[PDB]
Amino acid sequence: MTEKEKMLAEKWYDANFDQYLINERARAKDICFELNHTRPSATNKRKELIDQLFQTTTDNVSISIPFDTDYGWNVKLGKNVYVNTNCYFMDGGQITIGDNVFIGPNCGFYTATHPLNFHHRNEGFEKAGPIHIGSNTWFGGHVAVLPGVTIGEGSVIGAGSVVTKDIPPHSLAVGNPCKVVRKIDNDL
Amino acid sequence: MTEKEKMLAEKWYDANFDQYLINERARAKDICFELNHTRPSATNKRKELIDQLFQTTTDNVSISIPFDTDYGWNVKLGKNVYVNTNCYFMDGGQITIGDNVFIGPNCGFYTATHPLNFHHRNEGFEKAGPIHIGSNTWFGGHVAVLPGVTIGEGSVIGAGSVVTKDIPPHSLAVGNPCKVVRKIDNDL
Amino acid sequence: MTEKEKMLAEKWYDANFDQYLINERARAKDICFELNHTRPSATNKRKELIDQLFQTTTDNVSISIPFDTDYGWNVKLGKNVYVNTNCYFMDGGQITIGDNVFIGPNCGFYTATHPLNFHHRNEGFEKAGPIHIGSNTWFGGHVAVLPGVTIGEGSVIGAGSVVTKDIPPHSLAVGNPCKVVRKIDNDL
Ligand SMILES: CC(C)(COP(=O)(O)OP(=O)(O)OC[C@H]1O[C@@H](n2cnc3c(N)ncnc32)[C@H](O)[C@@H]1OP(=O)(O)O)[C@@H](O)C(=O)NCCC(=O)NCCS
Ligand SMILES: CC(C)(COP(=O)(O)OP(=O)(O)OC[C@H]1O[C@@H](n2cnc3c(N)ncnc32)[C@H](O)[C@@H]1OP(=O)(O)O)[C@@H](O)C(=O)NCCC(=O)NCCS
Ligand SMILES: CC(C)(COP(=O)(O)OP(=O)(O)OC[C@H]1O[C@@H](n2cnc3c(N)ncnc32)[C@H](O)[C@@H]1OP(=O)(O)O)[C@@H](O)C(=O)NCCC(=O)NCCS
Repeated sequence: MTEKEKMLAEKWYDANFDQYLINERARAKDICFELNHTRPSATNKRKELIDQLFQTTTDNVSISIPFDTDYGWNVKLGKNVYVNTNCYFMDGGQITIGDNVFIGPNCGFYTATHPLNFHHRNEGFEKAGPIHIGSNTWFGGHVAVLPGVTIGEGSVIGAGSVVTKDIPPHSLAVGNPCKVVRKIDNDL
Repeated sequence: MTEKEKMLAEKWYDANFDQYLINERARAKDICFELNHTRPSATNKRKELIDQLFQTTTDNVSISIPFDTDYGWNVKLGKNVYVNTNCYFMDGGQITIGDNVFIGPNCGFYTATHPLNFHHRNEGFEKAGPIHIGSNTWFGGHVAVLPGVTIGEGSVIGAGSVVTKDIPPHSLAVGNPCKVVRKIDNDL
Repeated sequence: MTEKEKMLAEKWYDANFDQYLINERARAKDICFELNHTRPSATNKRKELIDQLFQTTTDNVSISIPFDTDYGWNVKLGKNVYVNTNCYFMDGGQITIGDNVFIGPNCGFYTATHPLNFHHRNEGFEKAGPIHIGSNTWFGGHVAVLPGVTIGEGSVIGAGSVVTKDIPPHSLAVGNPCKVVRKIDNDL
């Protein structure tokens, strides 16, 4: 397998020294830079950049600057997704975001693990753990979501949370580590 | 009431689809953008932008870039307020900052709540909870202050704190959630 | 002593009103601004700026934008140091970083303490507590490292950690406050 295929199959891959992945990260980063230096009221320019970054035709995806991602094409987005300032979608592992998602400022969605053993880590290896973000969710600011985590549909993550484990749907969860506090009444 | 008046009166308001608030947020964001792209040594330009953003004549308010706010005019500032890099004053609810305030880097002052019910939330409703920051205070970096929180005068908030409840004056408080650790001797 | 010499000797110094330190912070902040506004693929320009900022000839030090530091020359770097987006090396106290160091996004390395007494603090005084970062270390994103803290070689700091005390070598440590969870097998 290529190191890309490895990455996408949840296997250890050489994130650092693989030329194809290096170049793909460089593509995303230069688009992020342009976007981060595009005036917020330049609506069409920003939409075009966002669509180029994510390699998709977004439907009411609003990204406040600055924004960062590793690949861009490995973030799959629903409609009506509001991302406030200073978020980072580190998407070596796929980041799936549903519809009607409110993301607070300074949130990081982190799919990259490195080996704990420094000898393996220094050789460039990573393993990507996909993140799935349910539809109809809200994240407060300053949240980190760690590799492999799924947040169920209808759930609310409190500001400052570090989400180390999956959160069931219809749940209010807060803290470091993030723990479910109570169920949310999502009735019509 | 207009949605603005609702916002300012602590009532549920349509933050997302109200044109007047949309345009007011767009005003602030374009000023922030200009300020964030103004060389740090361009003293006068930065002061003029800051005064335009906050709609006031500031006295020794120093804002390190980047900075963000939603309205700008809903942040009321004392003199001698030092705001380090990457702070966000999300001021739908008023944010009152006293004199001689030191704000560390990456601090978020968050006044916005959304409904927990995703049906109400997806309709664009928010409720703003004012933040009051006492005079003679110090915030470490990476702090988040949540809606409705008052930090008393003379108090110190430790780096990484998530401040969910009011902090009494003359207090050292740290943690997630932030809790008072001890009293501070602020004697002359 | 000059206030610089005081700063570097772990004594209370006037950080705010000393002209020489003010001008040194202005040098670093204008280099950061240029760097933060240099296209990520402008490899040689970014290296020249990084070497100017740190006043050294770096060996495979890669800094993702944006980046911030107070002095630049008070950060001493090994080789193979990877710094992801939105870090702040607040280096009034020396920040020593070893070889083969992976630093996650939105990490703050904070050497500045202010007096707790608001009277002394408002007079501009600080005391700098050096940070030492071991070789062969990995920091997840959203980590704050507080003044005086040493992280031993071969150690891993989990995302969201607030590191208030020294962490021994060969350790996995996480949390707010950060606590050692287990030893890491770093064997060849
Ligand atoms: C969780 C949240 C939604 C508030 O929920 P809440 O249940 O009304 O808050 P409560 O008063 O019930 O707090 C319940 C307990 O949980 C704690 N708590 C609430 N939010 C917390 C958080 N984010 N982190 C840690 N603890 C938290 C409170 O300290 C409280 O402690 P107690 O056991 O002494 O009562 C809060 O994070 C919030 O407002 N988040 C969004 C803020 C924000 O980021 N806005 C910007 C994005 S729009
Ligand atoms: C709170 C602070 C001032 C340290 O204060 P301190 O007087 O050293 O407090 P202590 O170390 O006596 O605190 C006692 C306990 O609180 C804990 N603690 C201290 N700061 C903490 C924080 N920020 N978060 C969580 N726990 C903290 C310590 O781990 C200590 O644990 P113990 O039970 O093992 O003793 C620290 O947050 C700080 O320096 N903040 C500013 C650093 C910074 O952000 N600088 C950049 C902006 S200038
Ligand atoms: C700790 C970390 C490094 C991985 O370690 P890990 O082996 O999953 O941790 P463990 O499972 O041994 O730890 C056991 C406990 O620690 C908790 N934990 C793990 N990471 C944590 C974190 N960052 N903060 C708080 N708690 C954490 C778990 O909830 C678990 O609880 P339990 O034992 O009660 O179930 C995690 O932060 C991580 O994935 N870090 C990198 C993520 C990142 O930032 N990537 C971007 C930069 S590449």
